[PDB]
Amino acid sequence: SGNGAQGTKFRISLGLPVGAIMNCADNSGARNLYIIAVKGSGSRLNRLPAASLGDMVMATVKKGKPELRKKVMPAIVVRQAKSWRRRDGVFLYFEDNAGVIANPKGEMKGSAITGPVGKECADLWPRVASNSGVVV
Amino acid sequence: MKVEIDSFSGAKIYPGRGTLFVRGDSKIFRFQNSKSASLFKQRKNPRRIAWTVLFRKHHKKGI
Amino acid sequence: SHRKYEAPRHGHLGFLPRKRAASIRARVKAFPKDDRSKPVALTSFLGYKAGMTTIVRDLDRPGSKFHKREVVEAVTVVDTPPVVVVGVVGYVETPRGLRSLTTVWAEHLSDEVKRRFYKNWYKSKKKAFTKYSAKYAQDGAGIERELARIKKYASVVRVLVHTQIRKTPLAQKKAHLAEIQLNGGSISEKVDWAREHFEKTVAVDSVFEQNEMIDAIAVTKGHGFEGVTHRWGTKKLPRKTHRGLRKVACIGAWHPAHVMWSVARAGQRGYHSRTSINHKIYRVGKGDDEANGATSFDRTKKTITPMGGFVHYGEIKNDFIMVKGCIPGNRKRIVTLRKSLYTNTSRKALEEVSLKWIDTASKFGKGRFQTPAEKHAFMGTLKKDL
Amino acid sequence: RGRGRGRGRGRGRGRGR
RNA sequence: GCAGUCAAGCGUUCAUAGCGACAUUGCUUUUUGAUUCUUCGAUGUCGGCUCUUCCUAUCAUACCGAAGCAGAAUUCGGUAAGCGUUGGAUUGUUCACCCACUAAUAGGGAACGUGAGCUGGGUUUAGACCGUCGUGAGACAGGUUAGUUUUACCCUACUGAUGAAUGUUACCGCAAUAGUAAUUGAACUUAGUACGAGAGGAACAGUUCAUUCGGAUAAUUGGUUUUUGCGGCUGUCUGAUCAGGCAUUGCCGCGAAGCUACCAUCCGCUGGAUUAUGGCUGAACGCCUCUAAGUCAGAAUCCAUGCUAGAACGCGGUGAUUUC
RNA sequence: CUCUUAAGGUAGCCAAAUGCCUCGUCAUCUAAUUAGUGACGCGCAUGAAUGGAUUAACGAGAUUCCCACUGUCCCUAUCUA
RNA sequence: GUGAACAGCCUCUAGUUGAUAGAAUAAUGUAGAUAAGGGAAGUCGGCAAAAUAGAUCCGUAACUUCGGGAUAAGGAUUGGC
Repeated sequence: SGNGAQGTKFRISLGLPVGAIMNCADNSGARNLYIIAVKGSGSRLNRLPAASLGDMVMATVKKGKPELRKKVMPAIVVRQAKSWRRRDGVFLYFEDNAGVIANPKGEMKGSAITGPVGKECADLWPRVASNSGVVV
Repeated sequence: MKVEIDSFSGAKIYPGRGTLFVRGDSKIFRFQNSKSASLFKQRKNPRRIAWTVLFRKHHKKGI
Repeated sequence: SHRKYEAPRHGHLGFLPRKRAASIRARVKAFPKDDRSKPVALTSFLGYKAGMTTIVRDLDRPGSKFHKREVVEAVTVVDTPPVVVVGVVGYVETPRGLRSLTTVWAEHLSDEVKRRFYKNWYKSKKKAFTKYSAKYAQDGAGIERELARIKKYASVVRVLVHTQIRKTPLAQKKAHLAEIQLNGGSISEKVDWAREHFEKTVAVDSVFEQNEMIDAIAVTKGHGFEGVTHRWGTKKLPRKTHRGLRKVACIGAWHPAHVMWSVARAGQRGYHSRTSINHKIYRVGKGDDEANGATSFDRTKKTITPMGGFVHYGEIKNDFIMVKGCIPGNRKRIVTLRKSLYTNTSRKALEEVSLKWIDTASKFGKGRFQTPAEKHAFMGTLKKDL
Repeated sequence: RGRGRGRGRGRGRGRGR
């Protein structure tokens, strides 16, 4: 998160460390995002920085249009395959890992989101919820 | 609270029990335990598993 | 030279030595400070850890996202039968510390208390406290002269209580004796309160109440000899490591030519005395009232014991205390619940907790039913019953 | 004598230079 | 490598807000030399991994003092080692340079910490190639490729565990001493308020979470299957059905119990005394001055509260104490 | 032009196992590359049976990248003999 | 007998039941294994391990000494009656 987040996020179980490849959920032209860093992560020896649902990450584009590649850009994780526990008590998990390309402030590069969007990510990023059709 | 029903078997799901699966398009599944989730993951049909509620309705069990 | 990079210390150095406890009953090292204005009351209680279940309740926490929303929390169930006062003890102040002065016992002691004093009770003549009972055969001057000494001296007064082991499903048959400090005023009234309570039982609701933050004192579940990987959480060696990889590579430098006390070494894990604090009470149940597991929102007629009873423990038939969170020690272990030593006002306390549902499914597997009538309604009829 | 007790030839062990 | 002294000058004017020439006084053994004192009837050698502790010449965090400091942001200085100081591409590397996160990515010591702890990539035997040099054998602090890493069962230290003797035995306690722990950020509100021409733009109190660390726990979730618990499948064998043997646990699906996971949950206390410093009264020195006597407030500091162990030569209370 | 000399590196090839300087310069590969590859050549000290150059197939040879796969790892846990 | 098979596996004839035992199931080992999410971020280096695997049918590139490359790469099917 960091800047542009409207509130705090309860801890979601980490499933995406550095080096994970997740799908691209918006129509920015990218096909997948290669996560290289996680914003707001800690500093422990030998521990990889891991991401969760709603976290803001810095990622590159491996497949997609040639003008979106070979450059680092912020991304927001909207789907998670690792099961996490809500405070309601349900253990839920999606079918795959997906993310959307955003600016440092929080505005999305695209305009529409394919597939569902987690409820914790929609509350933290208002503009993600505006472009998301169905939530969980 | 609210008591949900299992999508695969059909048993009651009390709060805290079981897991929840979301398919890619929009669908939300609920399972009572890992036995129902593993059978669903193997693409098994609930109408052929003899202990499910959907099995009993089709084969005129109970009544 | 420097390490290569700075890393945090593995483990806590204040919990040393990690040796086996001297007894199965953990000691109460500290008691709440006395307030002379408050009435005479107990500071702690003794119970047995039954197990754990799940509670659904409304969260009342302004400024939070789950406000006016339901959450699930894990709670512990501790069976707390009423304890019986068997004696009092007085402590005078000395420049070397606190010193016991006079112990006065009750006239009649049950066989549970006498079981504690013998290791071969089946072979003994059961002669314990036989000549001491002759002190009550007179007018009572022998006990009163030992009781009037506690009013003059002995600025600290503690009471002797024991658990009713025969009211629990345990097959241990021997009471646990312990000292509980009395917190009130007017030291003379402390020994008058203890004198009236000889051979009398005090319940658990007279000491604790709803929404009270208490401390749990018990002995950790034992695990025997353990390696350094699990005892301290050190990093595992690579697969290429000869002569084993579940070890510590460097145990010290050349100088000083000794192994330091601050390095991680293998040894005994578990069976230590621990003191966990800030535990909120969720339910103060009764053993003489049915539908302990019922709630004003559930209304179904059911008690707190799960289907088939608690695993490795049995069924609850006495008063119980439900504590949110985890408690050190496993099931069937004697525990000591103690009131907080300070007034907490962090808004995590001071809230009134009202439950909505108590989970009572079987803990012997993936239970699907709460009550035996629910199993018969869902499954209809079977071959065995009909 | 045998395959053990190695001291002499070495890749990075004793008896170097 | 680091720190002073003097102050010609810079700094719009103004030496010391901050720098500062020409000179001069020291400190350090984390560089490299100089020396050859110890070791050649052997002290196993570079780097990395792993792990503990210590130093302050303080990168961040705490509290303050100055600025050519309006706010914001920053620089300099003081008390301070309590607590932290990362994930990667390249190179055997130390060193270094970039990508990125972060409150911050400070410098070092412990036989250039650490090979009966590991690894063997570098260097440094024997094989082989190239270039240059040599008539030649061969040479190269030149390049390249391949090359056995032995032993603890002894003593001490350390981690745990028993134990004789204090009339006997049993129960309940006291606390000498030793150890000790929590840490940091964000958001809401304060408030688009103080401040400022504008542009911009805080803080105290309060609330909600999170980072790292620690102690426990298994209700739930996940993992683990010799429950060989149930079912299924292949080959072969007991004439067939049934029921089973064997295939170094035959294989597959589910799988309680137990164990376990920031991959699950819970929890992690508040008083006193002080450093820097800011004050009060008030002399010395009729005045003036936080200091000289006295006294107040004051830091992640110290000591206690609390937490862990219980001296096996520290102690107290109490029960029972044998007749062939 | 010209020194010396028996004659002065031709065809090819290269920071290649051969380049001291050097982590050479440019391009490509990566978010980031002293690695790899493609080029540049006054090459300390490349070069023609000291064989030069190019090569399909072959290799328990020496290297770089990609896909798949995985407890190598994040971060360890459990079971059997 | 299974199968392409003198492979592995089970059985008949024949031959052995001989390797010091008993009791428990701590740590660390040797040997064999399984792991959610990520998929080489580990490491000098994909070391080790995992994945692929038989048969039938389809399909098969650059390059080449025209012989190869080739099981290239990449897909589908497999029981019983």
